[PDB]
Amino acid sequence: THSTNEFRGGLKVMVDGDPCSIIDNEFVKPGKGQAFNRVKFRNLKTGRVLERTFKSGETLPAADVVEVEMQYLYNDGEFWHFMTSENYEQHAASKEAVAEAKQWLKEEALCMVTMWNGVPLSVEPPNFV
Repeated sequence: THSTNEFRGGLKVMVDGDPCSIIDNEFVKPGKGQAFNRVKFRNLKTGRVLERTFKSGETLPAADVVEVEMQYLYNDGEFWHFMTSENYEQHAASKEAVAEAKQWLKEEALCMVTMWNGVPLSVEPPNFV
């Protein structure tokens, strides 16, 4: 759904089956060679960075992913719980899913939540509280 010209920071695309967000994109022409794009991704699943090139033709599928704010409520040790701070819709996350999130949880803190396919991936607090 998306093509190399459109590439840019924050754009969310599907890369090797993984949800990703573009950190930075650089167009380059080698003298003597084919032109192409040097792209860096944040892989929202593994949190890891990765870097890849594309010739001018190539595309990637759009990924539906968005960051919503919710307040952390509680944890059962398995899932962690939130609700949108907009209409108060409740959502829960997998243990791993929250990831590094765990040690920063203050009940009633309002966080930002990375969400793919109506299901949550990553959790980013208000920096420090």
